[PDB]
Amino acid sequence: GHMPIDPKELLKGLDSFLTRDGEVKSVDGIAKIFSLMKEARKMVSRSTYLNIILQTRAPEVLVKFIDVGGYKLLNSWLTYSKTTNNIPLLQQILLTLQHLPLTVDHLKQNNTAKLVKQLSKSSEDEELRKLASVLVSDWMAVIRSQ
Amino acid sequence: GHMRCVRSGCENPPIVSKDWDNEYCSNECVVKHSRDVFLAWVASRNSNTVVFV
Ligand SMILES: [Cl-]
Ligand SMILES: [Cl-]
Ligand SMILES: [Cl-]
Ligand SMILES: [Cl-]
Ligand code: NA
Ligand SMILES: [Zn+2]
Ligand SMILES: [Zn+2]
Repeated sequence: GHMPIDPKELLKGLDSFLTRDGEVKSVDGIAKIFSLMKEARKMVSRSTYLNIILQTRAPEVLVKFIDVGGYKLLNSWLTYSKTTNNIPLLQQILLTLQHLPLTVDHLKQNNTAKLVKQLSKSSEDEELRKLASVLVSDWMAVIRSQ
Repeated sequence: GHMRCVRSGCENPPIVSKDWDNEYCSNECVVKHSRDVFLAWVASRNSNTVVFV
């Protein structure tokens, strides 16, 4: 009646799109990965795909993830993790947001910046509150750059 | 399995959650186990001290 997510088989299915260190190679690969992420509802699948984004360092690949709808998707995961009070996934999501080269136009798309600002003030987790505080200060500097 | 948390080093019984399938004891073990599998997957694609496992 169910099937536990196998994170090893998830990475194995993406063998051709990733390097030996788990980084997305091209902008064509990040489009197919985003299509899989949009259908990922189990926590194991989401946490595994977030590790792939965190390991990817090419800015042109990270910007493509934002353009195809990855910033809207992370907002939906952030909203669900905040409602269900999933601290470990909230931590990993905010680490991904800090890893992504977000611009001012990206931050104006949804209420992610608002939810992160609220976490920096009222979160009872010490590491999540500190990460949200550093994330807000970084976004304050991005707005101040123009 | 369903007898213990699938994360290596955790012997706790799994709990029921709509976010997995009765094989994790907590949210932290989900993130830690996925990180363990990711690192082992990277190690399996890098240089090895033996040809076959
Ligand atoms: Cl099963
Ligand atoms: Cl899924
Ligand atoms: Cl959701
Ligand atoms: Cl937890
Ligand atoms: Na959006
Ligand atoms: Zn089962
Ligand atoms: Zn556990």
